[PDB]
Amino acid sequence: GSSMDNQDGFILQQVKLSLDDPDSYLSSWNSNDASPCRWSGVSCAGDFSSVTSVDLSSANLAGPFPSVICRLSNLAHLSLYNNSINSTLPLNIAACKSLQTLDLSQNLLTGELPQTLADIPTLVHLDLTGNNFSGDIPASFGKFENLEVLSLVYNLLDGTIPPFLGNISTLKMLNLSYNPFSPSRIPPEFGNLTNLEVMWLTECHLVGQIPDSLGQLSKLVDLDLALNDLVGHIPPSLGGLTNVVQIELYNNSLTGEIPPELGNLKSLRLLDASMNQLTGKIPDELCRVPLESLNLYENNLEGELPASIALSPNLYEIRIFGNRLTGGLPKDLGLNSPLRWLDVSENEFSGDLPADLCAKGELEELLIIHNSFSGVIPESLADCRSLTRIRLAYNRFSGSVPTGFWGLPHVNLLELVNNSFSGEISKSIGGASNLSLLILSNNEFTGSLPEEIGSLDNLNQLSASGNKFSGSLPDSLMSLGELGTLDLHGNQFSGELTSGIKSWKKLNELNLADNEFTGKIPDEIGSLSVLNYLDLSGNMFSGKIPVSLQSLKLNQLNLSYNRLSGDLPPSLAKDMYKNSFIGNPGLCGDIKGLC
Amino acid sequence: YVPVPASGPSRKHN
Amino acid sequence: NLEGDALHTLRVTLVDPNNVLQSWDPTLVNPCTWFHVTCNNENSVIRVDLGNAELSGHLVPELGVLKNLQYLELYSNNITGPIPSNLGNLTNLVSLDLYLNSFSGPIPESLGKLSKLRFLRLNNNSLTGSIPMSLTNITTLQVLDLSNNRLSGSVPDNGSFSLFTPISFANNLDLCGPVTSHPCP
Ligand SMILES: *[C@@H]1O[C@H](CO[C@@H]2O[C@@H](C)[C@@H](O)[C@@H](O)[C@@H]2O)[C@@H](O[C@@H]2O[C@H](CO)[C@@H](O[C@@H]3O[C@H](CO)[C@@H](O)[C@H](O[C@@H]4O[C@H](CO)[C@@H](O)[C@H](O)[C@@H]4O)[C@@H]3O)[C@H](O)[C@H]2NC(C)=O)[C@H](O[C@@H]2O[C@@H](C)[C@@H](O)[C@@H](O)[C@@H]2O)[C@H]1NC(C)=O
Ligand SMILES: *[C@@H]1O[C@H](CO)[C@@H](OC2O[C@H](CO)[C@@H](O[C@@H]3O[C@H](CO[C@@H]4O[C@H](CO)[C@@H](O)[C@H](O)[C@@H]4O)[C@@H](O)[C@H](O[C@H]4O[C@H](CO)[C@@H](O)[C@H](O)[C@@H]4O)[C@@H]3O)[C@H](O)[C@H]2NC(C)=O)[C@H](O)[C@H]1NC(C)=O
Ligand SMILES: *[C@@H]1O[C@H](CO)[C@@H](O[C@@H]2O[C@H](CO)[C@@H](O[C@@H]3O[C@H](CO[C@H]4O[C@H](CO)[C@@H](O)[C@H](O)[C@@H]4O)[C@@H](O)[C@H](O[C@H]4O[C@H](CO)[C@@H](O)[C@H](O)[C@@H]4O)[C@@H]3O)[C@H](O)[C@H]2NC(C)=O)[C@H](O)[C@H]1NC(C)=O
Ligand SMILES: *[C@@H]1O[C@H](CO)[C@@H](O[C@@H]2O[C@H](CO)[C@@H](O[C@H]3O[C@H](CO[C@H]4O[C@H](CO)[C@@H](O)[C@H](O)[C@@H]4O)[C@@H](O)[C@H](O[C@@H]4O[C@H](CO)[C@@H](O)[C@H](O)[C@@H]4O)[C@@H]3O)[C@H](O)[C@H]2NC(C)=O)[C@H](O)[C@H]1NC(C)=O
Ligand SMILES: *[C@@H]1O[C@H](CO)[C@@H](O[C@@H]2O[C@H](CO)[C@@H](O[C@@H]3O[C@H](CO)[C@@H](O)[C@H](O[C@H]4O[C@H](CO)[C@@H](O)[C@H](O)[C@@H]4O)[C@@H]3O)[C@H](O)[C@H]2NC(C)=O)[C@H](O)[C@H]1NC(C)=O
Ligand SMILES: *[C@@H]1O[C@H](CO)[C@@H](O[C@@H]2O[C@H](CO)[C@@H](O[C@H]3O[C@H](CO)[C@@H](O)[C@H](O[C@@H]4O[C@H](CO)[C@@H](O)[C@H](O)[C@@H]4O)[C@@H]3O)[C@H](O)[C@H]2NC(C)=O)[C@H](O)[C@H]1NC(C)=O
Ligand SMILES: *[C@@H]1O[C@H](CO)[C@@H](O[C@@H]2O[C@H](CO)[C@@H](O[C@H]3O[C@H](CO)[C@@H](O)[C@H](O)[C@@H]3O)[C@H](O)[C@H]2NC(C)=O)[C@H](O)[C@H]1NC(C)=O
Ligand SMILES: *[C@@H]1O[C@H](CO[C@@H]2O[C@@H](C)[C@@H](O)[C@@H](O)[C@@H]2O)[C@@H](O[C@H]2O[C@H](CO)[C@@H](O)[C@H](O)[C@H]2NC(C)=O)[C@H](O)[C@H]1NC(C)=O
Ligand SMILES: *[C@@H]1O[C@H](CO)[C@@H](OC2O[C@H](CO)[C@@H](O)[C@H](O)[C@H]2NC(C)=O)[C@H](O)[C@H]1NC(C)=O
Ligand SMILES: *[C@@H]1O[C@H](CO)[C@@H](O[C@@H]2O[C@H](CO)[C@@H](O)[C@H](O)[C@H]2NC(C)=O)[C@H](O)[C@H]1NC(C)=O
Ligand SMILES: *[C@@H]1O[C@H](CO)[C@@H](O)[C@H](O)[C@H]1NC(C)=O
Ligand SMILES: *[C@@H]1O[C@H](CO)[C@@H](O)[C@H](O)[C@H]1NC(C)=O
Ligand SMILES: *[C@@H]1O[C@H](CO)[C@@H](O)[C@H](O)[C@H]1NC(C)=O
Repeated sequence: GSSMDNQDGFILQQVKLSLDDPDSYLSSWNSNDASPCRWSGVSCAGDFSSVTSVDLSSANLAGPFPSVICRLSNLAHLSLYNNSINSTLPLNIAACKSLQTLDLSQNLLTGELPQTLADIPTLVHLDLTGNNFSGDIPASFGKFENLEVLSLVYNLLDGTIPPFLGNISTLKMLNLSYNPFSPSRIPPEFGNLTNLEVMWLTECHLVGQIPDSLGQLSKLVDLDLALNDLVGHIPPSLGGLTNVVQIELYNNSLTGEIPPELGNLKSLRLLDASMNQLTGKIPDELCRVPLESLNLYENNLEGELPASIALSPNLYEIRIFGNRLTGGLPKDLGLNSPLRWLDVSENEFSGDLPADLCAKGELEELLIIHNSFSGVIPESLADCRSLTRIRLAYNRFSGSVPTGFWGLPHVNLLELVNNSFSGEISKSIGGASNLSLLILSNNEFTGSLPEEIGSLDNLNQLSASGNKFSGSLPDSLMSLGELGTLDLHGNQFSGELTSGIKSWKKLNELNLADNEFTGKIPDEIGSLSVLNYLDLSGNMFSGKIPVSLQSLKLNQLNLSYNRLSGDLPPSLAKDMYKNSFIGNPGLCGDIKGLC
Repeated sequence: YVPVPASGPSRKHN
Repeated sequence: NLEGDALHTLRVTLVDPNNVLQSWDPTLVNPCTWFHVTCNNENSVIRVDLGNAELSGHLVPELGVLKNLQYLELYSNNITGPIPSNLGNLTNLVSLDLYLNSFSGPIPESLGKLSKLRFLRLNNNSLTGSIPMSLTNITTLQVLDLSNNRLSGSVPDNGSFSLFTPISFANNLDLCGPVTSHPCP
């Protein structure tokens, strides 16, 4: 009857008149309509013509919060997410007394939080993320009657984290991350949030110790206290987090040992306590938990990686680099898990690489630099086509590289530097369609550079210095137009450079020093547009230095210890070039000690 | 739109 | 690290049609495996090689955090804006090669703090003002090219500048001095 009539369409026409609508999101809002229910963003639950939800997210709407919308009596859900809503959020938002969901995230809202948000008794979900709100969190926020989600992430809140937020009994998610809060301790009272499933306090300028109270949060699923200045130990109390799946404590000043009590966390799958000052050994009890991801990099950890970690059927990520860990990697690592990212670099690990790291066919990153690993690359890795980044440098590895390993189709970086690797580069290198950086320096590699290296059109770096490579440069090498670095110094390369060098238009560094190259430096040397570093020293290059060299703007030139003859172009007869032409008996220039 | 990093593991790698 | 953070700051203020900075992953421990970046044995940046990459945009003062950088190669691009004063903080720089760009404003007097600089090529820009006298204090300077700018005022002929010839200061708006052969007021 009369009792149940409304002016919802009229209220909504006032919302429309109060907002800039450049993309005409509100054109459907036609006052000739019998009902606003069909309007863009509008839903009316029941046959009743009462508006129950307004979702204007991502509409490109601008202007202040339209407080007139509170005159919609049955409005339970309002979203202005991802708009240009601006100015202060008015204290008269509390007039919206039926609101269960309020999402004003990703807007240009400014000033202080209106304390009257606490005076909407029906409010379950409050999201103010990605706004410009500042000042203290109001004391009224301790009095929310039914709030389950409080999200104030990515604002300019500059007060201390309030203990009264622990007084919201119904709260399931406390998300305060990325606020320039005044340095504050985690309030012990947050342990009284018995229904809490998410505590997200990343980059909140938190200080002091993690309180033992937090162990009382039996329903917590995400504890995230990362990017803070928390000190003290990871508490053994955290073993009381019965339902926890993810613990993030990275980039803090935490000390002491990883508590074995983390082993009691049956649902724990992700733990990252990286970038701390943790000491002692990784506990076997934690490794027995079937973790999806364990990151403990840049700590002061010692001892052995427990073999139990290789039992997890869920492990895809282990990053424990920058520690003093010793012994062998678990023999069965990768055998029972889809390992994707392995980084054990900057450790004192030794022995052979585990044979089956890529058994499940998902390994992308193999990063083991600065360890004492020995033996041959496992033959299985030749079939690991998922790999994109390979860093085996600064180990004690020996033997041939498995044929197939050179041809992996998605590898972008292959770095075998500072090992005792032997044998040749296989013709299989042709299959490496994604290879950009090839770094083989300081090995015992032998043989000619295969012609298939020229098929690597996207190759940017070829560094193979300090090896026993031999033969003339393959003709295909000069077809590499994306090459910026060619370093073949300290090898046994022989033969002549050809006119094909003119195709190295992107080459910055040409280092062919300490080789057995013969013939003349090609006149096309001056046609290399971005060449700034040229080292042809310690070869048998003969003939006149090309006049084209004067075209280049080199920061480094050395043609010393060759069979070069003739006169120095007067531009090279400068004191700065005094150590660039040494050991060329035929060569006569106007430099002191030359000719 | 200021994109907000999700709650999750750090990603530093060699 | 800090050095990678500083170069990533350059990536985001630079316009990169060819995606030459794609490998510049700021989640890497350091920028040493980044294409166009070369590091020393201590994993510290000594070279940035971005010549003729069709880069547009402005440089950042954050480049001055690279304390071991020796070769800054940003030549043959369309980079606009001023030479950040903070480039004078690059204590180990040997080469400053900003030539063939659209750089405007004055040559920072801070550049005279580069005591190891040997190559200074700022030619083919829109640079204005006088050539800082502090440049004469770089005893290591061997190559200078300030030609094809809009520079004016006295050209120094003392310290490192005594050896320099007219081709170094050619095609400037109103340069005066002994090298110019036009005496100054
Ligand atoms: C909160 O946002 C409101 C909506 O604005 C738009 O969104 C914001 C976030 C920015 O992105 C704005 O750039 C964007 O426009 C702001 O209110 C609006 O304010 C503008 C003025 O900037 C109002 O315009 C006058 O509008 C009349 C009628 O349309 C024009 O005839 C008049 O004329 C000229 O416009 C030409 C354009 O070529 C200009 O060159 C010329 O100089 C004149 O300005 C004005 O533009 C606009 O109507 C108004 N929109 C709505 C829906 O109300 C709001 O700003 C504040 O209120 C206005 C009245 C003004 O006093 C302003 O200074 C206030 O700050 C803004 N509030 C805050 C706190 O930022
Ligand atoms: C936050 O909110 C943003 C709204 O402000 C939202 O933004 C935009 O993103 C959408 C989707 O990516 C863009 O989409 C389409 O619009 C095209 C028209 O637009 C443009 O041209 C102008 C030049 O005058 C230029 O300035 C703009 O940037 C655009 O390039 C349109 O052609 C396109 O068409 C099709 O897609 C629809 C979608 O269903 C389909 O039905 C059609 O058949 C057709 O296939 C899109 O409609 C929109 O342009 C962006 N607008 C603005 C203002 O940025 C953000 O994506 C949102 N963010 C999040 C995280 O949610
Ligand atoms: C090229 O290189 C030359 C050589 O280094 C530079 O010249 C010098 O410049 C510095 C400043 O940049 C001068 O420093 C100052 O010392 C003054 C006292 O100097 C005299 O007495 C001493 C001691 O006997 C002598 O050695 C010296 O030669 C002088 O006779 C101070 O009073 C100065 O100080 C004040 O101002 C500063 C702020 O700028 C305050 O912080 C101080 O508290 C103080 O009040 C100053 O410290 C130096 O004297 C110069 N030497 C010479 C030989 O000239 C050129 O400047 C440089 N660049 C250019 C563009 O040419
Ligand atoms: C307060 O903070 C918390 C914590 O930051 C916020 O919640 C967490 O919010 C995120 C973002 O929505 C949720 O996201 C994801 O997880 C769900 C659930 O599912 C899983 O199962 C699938 C099945 O294969 C698997 O792929 C997932 O990895 C996961 O194990 C996903 O459905 C969801 O979506 C996919 O996400 C992709 C990545 O963005 C998309 O590209 C896809 O298109 C697809 O949608 C997403 O991965 C977390 O689940 C959630 N965590 C918890 C413990 O609740 C919370 O939102 C925040 N609220 C406020 C208001 O600030
Ligand atoms: C990666 O592998 C490369 C190559 O194997 C490696 O570089 C080499 O490093 C050593 C030590 O850092 C270099 O040695 C110097 O070598 C010269 C010979 O050119 C020697 O004259 C020097 O001195 C000696 O005398 C000392 C007297 O006390 C002895 O203690 C010492 O053992 C020497 O006899 C000095 O050792 C070597 O020249 C380089 N080689 C090349 C090609 O650069 C590099 O260090 C490895 N990097 C890592 C991080 O492991
Ligand atoms: C050659 O090697 C390079 C370097 O390893 C390969 O490169 C890269 O590709 C990644 C995946 O395509 C890409 O990842 C991400 O970051 C993107 C934003 O910068 C983001 O949009 C992506 O999205 C999610 O991506 C996952 C991928 O599994 C999807 O499944 C989701 O649906 C999302 O879209 C990624 O987070 C990375 O940025 C890029 N790295 C570099 C340094 O360029 C390249 O693919 C290789 N090519 C070949 C042919 O193998
Ligand atoms: C901690 O959470 C408590 C539970 O929400 C909260 O108590 C509640 O406080 C409000 C506001 O004072 C009371 O609200 C209203 O009803 C009374 C009836 O006597 C009126 O006098 C008030 O004007 C108002 O309408 C709730 O009655 C009360 N609820 C319960 C169950 O006790 C505490 O205030 C919170 N404490 C802190 C420090 O934040
Ligand atoms: C977690 O709450 C404990 C229970 O307390 C209170 O009642 C709530 C419903 C709420 O109104 C809250 O404001 C009250 O603190 C609390 O213990 C307290 O009760 C004991 C008696 O058993 C009392 O001696 C003590 O002083 C009370 N504590 C406080 C802080 O006032 C418990 O301390 C709290 N957890 C913390 C602070 O970490
Ligand atoms: C070159 O000659 C310059 C001019 O006399 C001289 O310049 C200046 O240095 C003095 C003394 O430090 C300053 O008081 C004066 O402000 C400076 N003048 C200008 C124009 O900047 C240089 O220092 C001399 N260079 C060398 C290497 O001696
Ligand atoms: C550097 O700048 C000079 C001056 O603008 C450039 O020289 C001119 O080039 C045009 C052709 O583009 C000639 O027609 C003019 O005669 C030149 N002017 C002078 C004064 O020499 C020069 O090309 C630029 N250098 C480079 C490498 O591009
Ligand atoms: C964000 O808040 C600050 C401080 O309250 C204010 O000065 C600034 O204008 C606001 N920024 C935006 C983007 O509105
Ligand atoms: C760790 O925190 C410091 C600030 O305390 C910051 O500079 C650094 O970049 C952070 N690194 C990561 C990976 O979080
Ligand atoms: C060089 O760096 C210091 C900070 O260490 C700064 O104070 C100084 O002003 C910088 N110089 C320039 C010219 O920016």
